[PDB]
Amino acid sequence: QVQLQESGGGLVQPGGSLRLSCAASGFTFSNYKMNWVRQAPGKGLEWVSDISQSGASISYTGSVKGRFTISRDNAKNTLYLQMNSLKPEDTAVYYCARCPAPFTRDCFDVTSTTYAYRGQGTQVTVSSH
Amino acid sequence: VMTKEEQIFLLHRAQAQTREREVFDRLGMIYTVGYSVSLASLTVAVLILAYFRRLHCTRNYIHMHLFLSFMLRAVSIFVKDAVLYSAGYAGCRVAVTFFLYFLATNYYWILVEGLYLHSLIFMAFFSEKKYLWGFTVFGWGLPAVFVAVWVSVRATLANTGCWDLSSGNKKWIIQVPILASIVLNFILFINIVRVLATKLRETNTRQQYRKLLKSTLVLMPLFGVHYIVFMATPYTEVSGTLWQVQMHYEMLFNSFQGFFVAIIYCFCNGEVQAEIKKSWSRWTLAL
Amino acid sequence: RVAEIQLMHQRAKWIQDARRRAFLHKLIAEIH
Amino acid sequence: TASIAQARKLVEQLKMEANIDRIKVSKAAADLMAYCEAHAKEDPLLTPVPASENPFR
Amino acid sequence: ELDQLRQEAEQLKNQIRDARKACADATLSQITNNIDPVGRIQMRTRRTLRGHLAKIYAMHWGTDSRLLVSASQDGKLIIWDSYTTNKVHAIPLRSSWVMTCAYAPSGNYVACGGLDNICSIYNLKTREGNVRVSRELAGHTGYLSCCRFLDDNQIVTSSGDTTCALWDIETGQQTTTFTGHTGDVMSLSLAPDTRLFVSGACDASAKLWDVREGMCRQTFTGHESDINAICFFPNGNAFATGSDDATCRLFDLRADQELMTYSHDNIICGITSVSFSKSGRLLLAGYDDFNCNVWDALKADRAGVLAGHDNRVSCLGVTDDGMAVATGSWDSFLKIWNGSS
Amino acid sequence: LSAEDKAAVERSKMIEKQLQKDKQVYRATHRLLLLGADNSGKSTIVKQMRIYHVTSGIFETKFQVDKVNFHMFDVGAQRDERRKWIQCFNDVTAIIFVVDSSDYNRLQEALNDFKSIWNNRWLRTISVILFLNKQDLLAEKVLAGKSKIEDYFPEFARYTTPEDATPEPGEDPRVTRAKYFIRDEFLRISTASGDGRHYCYPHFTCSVDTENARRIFNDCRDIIQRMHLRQYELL
Repeated sequence: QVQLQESGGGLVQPGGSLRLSCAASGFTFSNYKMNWVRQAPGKGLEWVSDISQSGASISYTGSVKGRFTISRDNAKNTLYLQMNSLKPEDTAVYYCARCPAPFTRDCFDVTSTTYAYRGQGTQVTVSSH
Repeated sequence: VMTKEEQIFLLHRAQAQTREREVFDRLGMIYTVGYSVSLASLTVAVLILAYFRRLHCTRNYIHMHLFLSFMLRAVSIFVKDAVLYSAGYAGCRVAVTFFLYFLATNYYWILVEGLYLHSLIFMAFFSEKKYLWGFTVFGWGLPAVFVAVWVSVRATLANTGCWDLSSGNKKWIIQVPILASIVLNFILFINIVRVLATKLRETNTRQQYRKLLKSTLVLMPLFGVHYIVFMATPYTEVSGTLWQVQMHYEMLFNSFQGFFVAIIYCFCNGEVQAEIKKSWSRWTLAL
Repeated sequence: RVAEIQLMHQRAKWIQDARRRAFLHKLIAEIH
Repeated sequence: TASIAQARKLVEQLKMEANIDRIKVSKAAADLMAYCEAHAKEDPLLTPVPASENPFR
Repeated sequence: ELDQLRQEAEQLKNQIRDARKACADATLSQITNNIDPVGRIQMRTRRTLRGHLAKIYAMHWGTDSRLLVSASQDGKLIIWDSYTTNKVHAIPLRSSWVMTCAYAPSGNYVACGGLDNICSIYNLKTREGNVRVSRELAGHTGYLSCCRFLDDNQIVTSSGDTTCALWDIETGQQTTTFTGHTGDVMSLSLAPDTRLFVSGACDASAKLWDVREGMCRQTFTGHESDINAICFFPNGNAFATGSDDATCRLFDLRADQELMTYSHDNIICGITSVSFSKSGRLLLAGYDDFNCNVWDALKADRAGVLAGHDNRVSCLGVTDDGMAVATGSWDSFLKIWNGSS
Repeated sequence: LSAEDKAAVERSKMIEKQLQKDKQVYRATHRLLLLGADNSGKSTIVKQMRIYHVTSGIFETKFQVDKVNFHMFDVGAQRDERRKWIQCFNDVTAIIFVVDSSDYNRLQEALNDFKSIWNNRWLRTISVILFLNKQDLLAEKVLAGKSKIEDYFPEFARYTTPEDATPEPGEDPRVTRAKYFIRDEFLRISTASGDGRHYCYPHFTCSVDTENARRIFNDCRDIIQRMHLRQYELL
């Protein structure tokens, strides 16, 4: 069964650093493109960044370009998202999404409301106390 | 002129009592070789096109008709060469009539190719393709008319000796309709290139120009551009640089036009190559 | 100008002229 | 929201699926093999029929 | 509250996995090594059904193995006489985006549906002899992906709204509703006794449902991508599923786990249709690489290759008597393949 | 030949001629697929093109331009997931993708949707008629100055107006700069892949002008021309 386990999150001071880890099982990690999708409170799912099978092509959205780093380890089947210089608006539930078909470049509906091939996600809240 | 000098010369006398043939043979040899190669390539192309049902299309139907016209022209030229070289026999006139008819059909089928392309680019917008049937009437029916009338004129005006010898301006009954196909189609070619360039200008980069050059080259044999090189030339003696260059150009290019078209539009066609590769793969796997 | 038809007419005229010249040369051989 | 109801329904479905009389995989594989062997002679695709009885001449 | 429910569900899934591992003493490949291999199967085309204006999306065989119904995305539903290649019927469709078609076991009704979300059922034995829209079924909020007749009065239809429904023809209402899939349901397969049916969705899972009751019985998650086709085994105790992961999987209703996996390194394209012959020894699967592969159900090897379609194979069917195999494709041509001795 | 077989052959011939007439009708008509987000003005465009003419699942609108019939199909009651049914539109004449130019926050979602449509395996041979809808709203938002595109897209800071731009004579330079930035953002994705097998036609639509359908007609013509140019290998 396809399942993704996310770790990393919680309260983080603004301007700090954080790391999100995704563990994949039940499928060949090396044959699918990986995406990160965040859902802010009061808003819908939005695409953040994506990395291909071999990591040759890496893309980010406009809001996080130059700030987040996405990497993958095929041997460990682990997806890493290093976020630095966080903002209060960046608080959201983060999920990892998999391409519906292998050897496919277009992630057609990885941002769907009830997309099956995604993990439970983790809360990332950027607040100052 | 002819061997009727006997009458006048003998009557008057009793009352008072190699380079040219070498050039002709060289031209005959070169155009025979070119037309034989073109005929072989075009019959191979016809067999290939008729083999695969995927290739069956209106464009390929027009291409098949053009190839058949070229093959018939080559066969008629060979038959005329056999009959005339090495006398008002009926078969002798029939061979020349068939040669002229097949030449006219080849020219008008080149014109039909040009007209079909122009209609596809300008006139065939969101419409049916029934006009192909009309093109068939244009392909064979129209050349058969003005030639046959000419034959009737040739049967009613002089009817002396073989018809391969000019007997005034009656040959223009056949030449003038052909020359128009030489001119008008050429104009269409230019127009196509223009809009082709526009298409490139609408898609973009210097490489576009390069593509246009290629888009010109493969377009040249189909439209018969080389004719316009020597279309406007009056009668000339069998000697001189102009006549020799004109013959060595026209005969060679006309002989090799069918070969070039068969290579470009059938042998080098992407769909035909893909079909050949698929058929070869299926045959190898099955065997 | 159609090259094929022009060449055919020129060759027919050349054949007729060659026949006439051959007859003239055969006759002038006996006459001269 | 309906997340709690959906989770409860999923748990109930998993409980229903857990209480089933499962059997050994070897027995199922043997049954499939026996079924394939028994009807092997009745499969025209597996054993081609002569063209005389074939309606696709 | 949600966390406790999720933990309980995870514990139940782990218990089910442990039970499946415990009951999996041996695999099919281990004990099928002693059977004679089928060998290189060769088939030839006997008929070529042409006349569709656009791509063929689905087809279904009748119980007589002579009349076959095919649907094209140009708005046409053609019923052909397979033996004599004649077109028995040509029904125009109000919606031109039909994705599936079904032939009634009695042959008096033909059903179709698609992006219009309406199941249109047409008669073939009218008093005047002209076909017309007998009934229209509405209620699905997603595209109609598959439909199959159980009798002349009830029809099972799967839609893209992750829902299946048993409809009554006489009343035109959903008699039964089957829910539980998270992804769009792509196909369904009726059991020989028609009491149960299996449905595959885009969530890499297949579910077994009781027609008379209406709850899911068994769930399978062997595949890693969307399941595009599913077909019941002839004995009714197993089924096969094809997915976009270029791998077919055989699941047993008793073992409750995958038994055999069919895949190859040279195959990387998706799987569109799957069907078993009468014996169940051969599994025919259509692929996106313009050819169909026939695999040995026990040996899991490429027994045969059928390469006679210009475009991707969209549908495949096997007659009840198993005399020939019909394969549709997007190249508007329906090829009938048969073997020769 | 048997009498029953002869009758079957006769009815088959009748069905064949009916199918020939149906094919003649079908070839003349051109099928188009309408796509866009909820905020996009798809409904207004459909209503205008219906009134001017020059549960449900899918909606069909038939309009005639220069004696050419076009059937535009709009997605009705369907789920958010669309990776499966979109394959049904692999042979449509064109895809009219309408984008709300005044939605900055959801502009990235529109870009991702356009990229997915362009890079789809079964949609590689289908051209897209891109409509940047709601130009007046975008102009008003730019003139207001409360919201800046630089926050959503930092690269807009270094962006410059193309030399080939042809703005309206009475148009604010910032408005045309922003609209051409959006157009170039779409065109970069469009030219990122395709290898010339299909093309994109960006247009600026006000959701009320009557010329839009005409534009589509023109675009269709171009596609047809290019299709023929792809048959002769001239491109």
